[PDB]
Amino acid sequence: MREVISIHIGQAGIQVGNACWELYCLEHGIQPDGQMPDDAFNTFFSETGAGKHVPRCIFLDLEPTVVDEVRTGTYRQLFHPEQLISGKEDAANNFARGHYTIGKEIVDLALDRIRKLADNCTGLQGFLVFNAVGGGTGSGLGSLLLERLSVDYGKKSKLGFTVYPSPQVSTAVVEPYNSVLSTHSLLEHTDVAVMLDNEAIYDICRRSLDIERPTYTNLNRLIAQVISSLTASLRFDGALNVDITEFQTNLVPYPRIHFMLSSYAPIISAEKAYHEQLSVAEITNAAFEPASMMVKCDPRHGKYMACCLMYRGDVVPKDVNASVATIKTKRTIQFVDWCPTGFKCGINYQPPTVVPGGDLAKVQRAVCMISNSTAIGEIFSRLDHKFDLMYAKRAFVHWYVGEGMEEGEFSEAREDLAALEKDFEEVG
Amino acid sequence: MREVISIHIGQAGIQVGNACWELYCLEHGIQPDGQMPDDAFNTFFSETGAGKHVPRCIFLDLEPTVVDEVRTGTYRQLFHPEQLISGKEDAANNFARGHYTIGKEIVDLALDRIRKLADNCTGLQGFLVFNAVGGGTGSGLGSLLLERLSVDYGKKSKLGFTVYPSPQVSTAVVEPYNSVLSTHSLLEHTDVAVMLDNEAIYDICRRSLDIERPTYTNLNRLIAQVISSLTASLRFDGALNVDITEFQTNLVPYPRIHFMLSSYAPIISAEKAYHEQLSVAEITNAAFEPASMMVKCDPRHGKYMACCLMYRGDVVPKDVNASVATIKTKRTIQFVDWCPTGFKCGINYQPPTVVPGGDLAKVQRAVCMISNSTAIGEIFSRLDHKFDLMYAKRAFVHWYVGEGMEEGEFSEAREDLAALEKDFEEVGAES
Amino acid sequence: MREIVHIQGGQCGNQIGAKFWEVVSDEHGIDPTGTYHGDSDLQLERINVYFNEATGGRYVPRAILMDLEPGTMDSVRSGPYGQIFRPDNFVFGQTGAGNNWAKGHYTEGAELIDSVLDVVRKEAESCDCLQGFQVCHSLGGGTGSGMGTLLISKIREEYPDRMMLTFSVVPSPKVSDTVVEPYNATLSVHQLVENADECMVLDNEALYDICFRTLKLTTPTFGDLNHLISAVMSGITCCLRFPGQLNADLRKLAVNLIPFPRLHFFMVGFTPLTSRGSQQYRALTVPELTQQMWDAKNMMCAADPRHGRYLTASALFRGRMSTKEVDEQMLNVQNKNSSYFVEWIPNNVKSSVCDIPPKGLKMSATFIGNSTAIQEMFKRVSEQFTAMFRRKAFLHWYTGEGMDEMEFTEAESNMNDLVSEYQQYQDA
Amino acid sequence: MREIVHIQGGQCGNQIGAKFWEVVSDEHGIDPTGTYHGDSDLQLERINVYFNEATGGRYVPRAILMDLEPGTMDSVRSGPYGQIFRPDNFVFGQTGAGNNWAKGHYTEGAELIDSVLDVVRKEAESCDCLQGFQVCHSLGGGTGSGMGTLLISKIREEYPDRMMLTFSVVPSPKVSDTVVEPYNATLSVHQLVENADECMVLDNEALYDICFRTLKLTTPTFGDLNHLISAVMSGITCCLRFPGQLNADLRKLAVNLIPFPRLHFFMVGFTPLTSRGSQQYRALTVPELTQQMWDAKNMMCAADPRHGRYLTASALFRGRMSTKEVDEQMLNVQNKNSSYFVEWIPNNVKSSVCDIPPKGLKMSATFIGNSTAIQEMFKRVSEQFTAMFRRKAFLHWYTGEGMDEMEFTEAESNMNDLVSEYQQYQDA
Amino acid sequence: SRSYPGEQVEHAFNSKRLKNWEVPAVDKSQAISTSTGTRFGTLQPRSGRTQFIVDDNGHLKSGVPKLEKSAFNFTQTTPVFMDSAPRWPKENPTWPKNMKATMGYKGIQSNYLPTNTVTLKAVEVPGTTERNFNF
Amino acid sequence: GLTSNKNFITANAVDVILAKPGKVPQPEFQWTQKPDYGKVPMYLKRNK
Ligand SMILES: Nc1nc2c(ncn2[C@@H]2O[C@H](COP(=O)(O)OP(=O)(O)OP(=O)(O)O)[C@@H](O)[C@H]2O)c(=O)[nH]1
Ligand SMILES: Nc1nc2c(ncn2[C@@H]2O[C@H](COP(=O)(O)OP(=O)(O)OP(=O)(O)O)[C@@H](O)[C@H]2O)c(=O)[nH]1
Ligand SMILES: Nc1nc2c(ncn2[C@@H]2O[C@H](COP(=O)(O)OP(=O)(O)O)[C@@H](O)[C@H]2O)c(=O)[nH]1
Ligand SMILES: Nc1nc2c(ncn2[C@@H]2O[C@H](COP(=O)(O)OP(=O)(O)O)[C@@H](O)[C@H]2O)c(=O)[nH]1
Ligand SMILES: [Mg+2]
Ligand SMILES: [Mg+2]
Repeated sequence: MREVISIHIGQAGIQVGNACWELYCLEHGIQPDGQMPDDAFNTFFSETGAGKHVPRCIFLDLEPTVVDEVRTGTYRQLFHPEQLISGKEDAANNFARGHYTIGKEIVDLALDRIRKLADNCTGLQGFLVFNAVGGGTGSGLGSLLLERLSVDYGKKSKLGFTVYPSPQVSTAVVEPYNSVLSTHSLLEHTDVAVMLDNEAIYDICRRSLDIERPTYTNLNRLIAQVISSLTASLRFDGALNVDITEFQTNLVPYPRIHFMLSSYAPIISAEKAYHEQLSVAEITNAAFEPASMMVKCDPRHGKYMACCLMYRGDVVPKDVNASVATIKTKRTIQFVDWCPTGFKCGINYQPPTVVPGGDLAKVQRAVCMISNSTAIGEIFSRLDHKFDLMYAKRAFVHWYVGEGMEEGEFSEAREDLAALEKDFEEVG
Repeated sequence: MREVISIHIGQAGIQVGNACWELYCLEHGIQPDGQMPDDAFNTFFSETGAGKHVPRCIFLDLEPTVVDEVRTGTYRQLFHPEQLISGKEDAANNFARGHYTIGKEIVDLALDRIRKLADNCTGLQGFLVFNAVGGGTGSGLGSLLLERLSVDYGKKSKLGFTVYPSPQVSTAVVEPYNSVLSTHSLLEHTDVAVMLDNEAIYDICRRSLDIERPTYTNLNRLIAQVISSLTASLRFDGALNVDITEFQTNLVPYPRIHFMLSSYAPIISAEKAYHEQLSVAEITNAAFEPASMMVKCDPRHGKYMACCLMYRGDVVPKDVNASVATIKTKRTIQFVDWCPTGFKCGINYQPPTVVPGGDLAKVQRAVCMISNSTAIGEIFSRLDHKFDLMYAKRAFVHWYVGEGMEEGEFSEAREDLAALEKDFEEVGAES
Repeated sequence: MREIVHIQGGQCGNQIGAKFWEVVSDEHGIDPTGTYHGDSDLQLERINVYFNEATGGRYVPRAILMDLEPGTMDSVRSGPYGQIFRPDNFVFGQTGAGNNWAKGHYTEGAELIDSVLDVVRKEAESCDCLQGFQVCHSLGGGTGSGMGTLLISKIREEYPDRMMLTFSVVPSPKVSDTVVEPYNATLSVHQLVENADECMVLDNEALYDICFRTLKLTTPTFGDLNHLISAVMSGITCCLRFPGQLNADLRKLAVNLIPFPRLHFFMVGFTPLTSRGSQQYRALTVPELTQQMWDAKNMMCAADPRHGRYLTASALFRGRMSTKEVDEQMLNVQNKNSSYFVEWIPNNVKSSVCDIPPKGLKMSATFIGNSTAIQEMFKRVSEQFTAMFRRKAFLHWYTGEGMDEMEFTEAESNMNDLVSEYQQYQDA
Repeated sequence: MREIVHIQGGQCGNQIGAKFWEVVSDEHGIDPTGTYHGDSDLQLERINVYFNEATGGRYVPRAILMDLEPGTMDSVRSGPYGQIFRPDNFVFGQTGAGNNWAKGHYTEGAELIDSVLDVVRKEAESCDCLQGFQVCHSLGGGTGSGMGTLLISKIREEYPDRMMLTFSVVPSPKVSDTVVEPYNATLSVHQLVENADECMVLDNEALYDICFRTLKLTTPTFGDLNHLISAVMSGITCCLRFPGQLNADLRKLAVNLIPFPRLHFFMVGFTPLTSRGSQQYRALTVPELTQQMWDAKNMMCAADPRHGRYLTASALFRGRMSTKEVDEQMLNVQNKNSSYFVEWIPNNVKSSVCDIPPKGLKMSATFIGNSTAIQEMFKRVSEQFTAMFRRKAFLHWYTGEGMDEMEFTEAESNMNDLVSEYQQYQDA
Repeated sequence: SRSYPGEQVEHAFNSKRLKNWEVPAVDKSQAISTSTGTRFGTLQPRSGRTQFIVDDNGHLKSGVPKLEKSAFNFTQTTPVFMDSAPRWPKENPTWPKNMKATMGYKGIQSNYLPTNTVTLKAVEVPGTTERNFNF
Repeated sequence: GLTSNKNFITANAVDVILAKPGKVPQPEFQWTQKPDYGKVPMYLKRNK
């Protein structure tokens, strides 16, 4: 009844889709063979007339080399085969091919799947978009897919958990280009867009979890922990139940500013749990810790326009109000004047779940923080520098203008960042 | 009392009649040897003095090479051999041969057999005509048969399921001529026509059944399913019974516009069935989906004028009503203004039957949607443009003029088709 | 029903008929004693298209062997399958034709035709519904060409409604077996334009390449080329003899191919043909067949399709195959090579199929194409004719038979008109 | 999906093509008989990138062997893995090429071309979705340089969308197999600039050093060098053939590499390479690989990158490894040795990885880098060319084939504008 | 087609409660002249003499003000609301594009049988026709 | 020598600036908008 639709685009979108959908199948006792040995699974599934629970997700991509693994992996009986969409060839780290050449003959094929995937929902909250900004399929198909959604749904809430090009660590040379073009395309079409970088989560894996051989399957396991902690109120009881509609309202001051930060606490090894107590005050303190941010942005250079908190486990409301009061007494944290408020809160009586073979520790308190800081103008600016740096010689452009783009879409997409940059200062 | 007569002309006619009758015998428990181990078979069969159920069909053709396969097959004890009608020589993909030269020798025996077949009938509902437009026999001989049937009965109702010449996939080169000729000939005589295309059904078999190499028999299985769904209400109980006259009246708005599309849902594989739920709302959405149309027409290039739906199995009228209301509220479905109404719905308690060694999956709900849209203007334009491109040079015309025709028949047919497409334009235009 | 009577005129005619009736006989499992010894009943259902039941269960062909110089008929009476023919269907003349079109058409022909026609009628009324005639020729000689055409122009009046086929072996400048070929060619062609419904033109050139390149044969003897010609003649009448999910009798193959009453010159090719070395690298699929049959190397005539534009084409597949795979291959061709097909014919290929492959294979195909490159066969001949007739060499061998000279201009003009018919419809 | 097709032009191309297919065939575990006798299902998953099914489960390569002097096509037919090619895909000529670019590109090329294009299309249609072509040249001789580029300048007009590589072996500055070698180079370079998307340059000299310094080999045979070239050609398509936590198709590797359509001259290096002595002292870690590949010794072309400035680079790793370690390593390189990298490209590396190493190893790597030191090569050949061309030495050989003198100046100046593009873009 | 207000049962007939979140088509209800102009208002009465504007076969008989090219929904004006899904006889990344066919030419033309391979020549003599086909 | 002495930087910039955007897939042509959709064609007159 409290239903959502989860979309995964590109390789990253699918590489996290394996993580999250391994979590939920575990969080509701769902065997990988569909069935299990109500109103709980109905948020992410569809109990057919006899036994089996089909997930209400859609894995969209162009390279066959990832979706076939899912078709041969253990989670192959799960997905309706028509949901897993895969093409012949990919966009090849090029925004045009994902936006003008290849994307245009598969969107409607995805829409027919999304169409029939929205009707079986009796109460819809909103779409969840997992994106990979910096590639061709994620940045190209994604932006093209959202506009087709905005004309088809318009008012519905579309969230974006868009992984973002890291400052130093980078596995691409053209990723400044297809990132800029992505934002100006999603800026007017996503309702709210969370950000997160692969490097910022690498250090989390270094300091806290103390894993020195980290891989992507060590990061995607950290993202599923966020959303499981974000959509607990949709499927689990607990005081201060909070849905998605009430999430964008008290968090997005202007129609432009919807780029936000994320955090999580605690994040500890299996053994230091036997060295700690994890009081609720300690958690929310470490939640505001810049070192616990999932983006390589520094909040201590800017001010907070809003905050959102999702607690979980053994938490009672007096201490949330007691400890938040303390953080508002601290001075390292600032708030822009025109929001004396700023703390939407949430509780859940279902502690986070642990995965066999995972790296987290069994705990009973946790916090997933989401904030809209004005310091997010710094990570924004570098993309405007490297774009402007390469665009002066117009290197690599003969590829974009070779696949159905012209010079307009470059300056067009470049000014909006300038317009958005001043917007991040007009609020000060 | 609820009895119909079936006519399978040309090759594809009997090719699909074989599937329809393997369906009906299995559905009613009739062994291939005529008899089984009332009012349920009487729609399609006739009981002799003891046990034998002979079908009330006719298989008409000009090539012995297929009627003899039928005569030698396992389905040889069924038919009165006088029903299986064959000729010494074929029409050779030539409308003139099928109409003027060859078919006029066996129309006499076809008509007297139809007379003897309709005599035993008490209450006759109508004539089903399974035809394949594009081949000389099919086209010309069906035109001749329909003219004779209209002058004989007139008051009876003729449905014609016409496998239509396809846009690109085509096993012929002259068929743009005989398609126009057959249309101009039968238009005044058929009471309703259901169009369906090999390309569209190929695409359906590809995308739904996961079969990649259908040898003209999967298409026939699908057509058999469609007719079984369409004629259920004649021989099976259920709320909202619907018969042939009710079917044609609220569906044919003008004397000219009587060609209509078709669809079916669900149509899936034995594993997607077992891994899906197929509620009635999903079924109706899939039926009204364009990618389920059995013809190569896109309904989003036009506006509906009426629709007919036949639900089968575990279906409830409130759910039917709610799904139709949802379809109406939807924005991608258009309707020509002068029909605020537009849906004739019927229900049957009998779920669709499955065949041994088949390819569909056992389901409990199914829908056969039949709509009359103003988008078949596009297929008429295609056919007319192809006829034009060819007849601009008088290509192949010597065959038609030698086999007993003249030139004026091409101009009459082309002007009739131009008028028909102008009709399909105007009657849809709104004030 | 649809009986067929078969003529074999000339040495070549009497020689390829020996293979044809050996190929078909094996296909219907009849010993050289005429007794049936097959396995299935599909050999008995339509046997009456070629044979006549006799006493004791003998099946005797509906053949007619006409030739001067009986020195060839003791060869067919010597071969393994030489005992099956009715000895009264053996019209031979004690004298010869000396490689002269005139005497094979005026002096000696006119002395056998009175008898030959009593043979052809004895087995034209033995049929309930006669389908048509078919002949085999060699346009170079005098017996095959002369008596060949003289026999034809007699059939065209006694049976104008029925259909006449012609497997003419056109001469070629590369294999100059004799000298007076061009005279014997045109004088025969002038008889084929008016008195023939279809005319497949085959050449010893392309009959040699397939043996040297495709079949990689070491010593291609005429006993091996006849194994190639006899293949297509059996590949034609499959739908007449055997069932098929899409049959195609002899007449509908004409109307679907010849738009204007003159262009009855076709071009053939059989598939599949492999070496004994490549049976190891080959797959038995339809796409393999549909590539070899369209390959311009297989065309049994030495006219290159890459210079003309296909008016129409055909394909007679055999074997229990899938019809969708053949309906789209013949479709994918025209879409790609759009220039090599005329535009005032939208879909210019006809496709047949039979469920009964040859006696040894599981899948086989046969091709017929009506291209505008067939003029090249007529350009070369009309050149050598006008080179010598301009000087009137060797002519006293034709006039001495009563012939006039005006028959040498009509026979050439009627060609040069036919050569231009094939160029109007070639828009380059 | 992602089908390739592989060309082998010339003696070298027909001799290193032997080794390439002896590496892949082992990688997918197919016996010299052709039949597959591997272990896992990972072989049969993406076999269709390089092979075609045949009866009885046998895979033949989609290679094309073109070369004059059939005296080499007996060697490949007699090599261990020679019985796997199709006998059709052997286009030879009984005439020699004479180490003359003219006749290889003007006379003897011109008649073999169509006989090769008839072949390439017979396996350009066999593909489901063609990825692109790839060639193995040798810019010294006449077969690889004359028929090589002439084949390219034909492939480019029938398949311009697709993507063609070039593993061109270039002439050597100190080693001179032949005397005319400078001419056959420049006149061939002038073809690669306009009809090649990517072109790696290999020289036998760096192949000799790596064979003497790293491998410490006593007798480097030609069959040993090609074990290096065939090692990197197989190292490109590891993402095409096997899963990987960061896969990279071939197309996305080019766009991230060439900023402008002309600077497609790359530089390769394979790792790890070690004697049978140092296999005792070496550790199989990622910092070992990235140290050896960035060295100025693995550069299989004899140009020193410390004289130029890397525009971009790449790395294709294989073996279950940590995806962070491979990112922080490549991150350090740009920061420590920050002078050899350009300024207007912020992040100028790309990093892929595949879960499947080579058959006999556990971890490997592969390097591609588009430097500006590559202009030292084109300087060397442009000194020897303008030396002997100034006096028309050995010129009567080229002009006898219909060539002229402008065909030299064009090809020379087209190397001068090219050698400055690499210079003006190299701002120290 | 229009949607006339079913007054007491007008609730539970919005698109939402019918599980349709796709920006409902409201013109089918707004073309009507209801009192409040919305789904819940009652409509208006008429005199009801009901003239004709059309002869027997459609084809608006007089100069009735009509919109041309309706009932067609042309491509140049089809908002992204309306859109088609391509079907099989058409290339697309989802279904496989099976193999195609081309014609491969005869070979290198000669005076003997055409061959694919080029051979040496004993008598070069520029511009002369001498071969040894027999080997 | 014939050195060009042109600024390849500016040349490539101008080429990228003034270039055709590329190839986009055209929409499937509609037959409802065929010019003769309503009326009888011309050549039929001369055929009569
Ligand atoms: N958190 C996380 N990020 C990933 C993962 N895999 C790749 N990324 C990052 O996603 C970005 C590119 O990923 P892709 O999905 O391949 O890009 P794309 O949209 O598919 O574009 P194409 O590769 O051209 O098809 C890079 O920045 C990666 O670092 C993963 O497994 N987890
Ligand atoms: N759905 C379906 N279509 C078929 C089948 N067989 C043939 N068709 C189509 O019917 C058309 C030809 O009709 P035919 O009946 O074979 O020709 P005809 O009417 O008998 O005329 P003649 O061949 O001259 O005797 C072709 O377009 C076929 O694609 C079948 O078994 N199923
Ligand atoms: N394919 C084929 N052609 C033949 C054969 N025998 C002769 N030909 C050709 O027949 C031509 C001469 O005609 P021929 O039949 O020998 O003398 P005719 O009796 O006057 O017609 C020559 O071009 C021969 O090459 C044969 O057995 N097979
Ligand atoms: N790596 C490698 N290089 C070779 C080999 N054989 C020849 N080369 C080089 O190829 C160059 C000449 O080209 P070649 O292929 O031999 O003659 P071509 O057919 O006319 O091109 C010479 O510089 C040889 O050194 C080989 O087997 N391996
Ligand atoms: Mg990607
Ligand atoms: Mg027929």
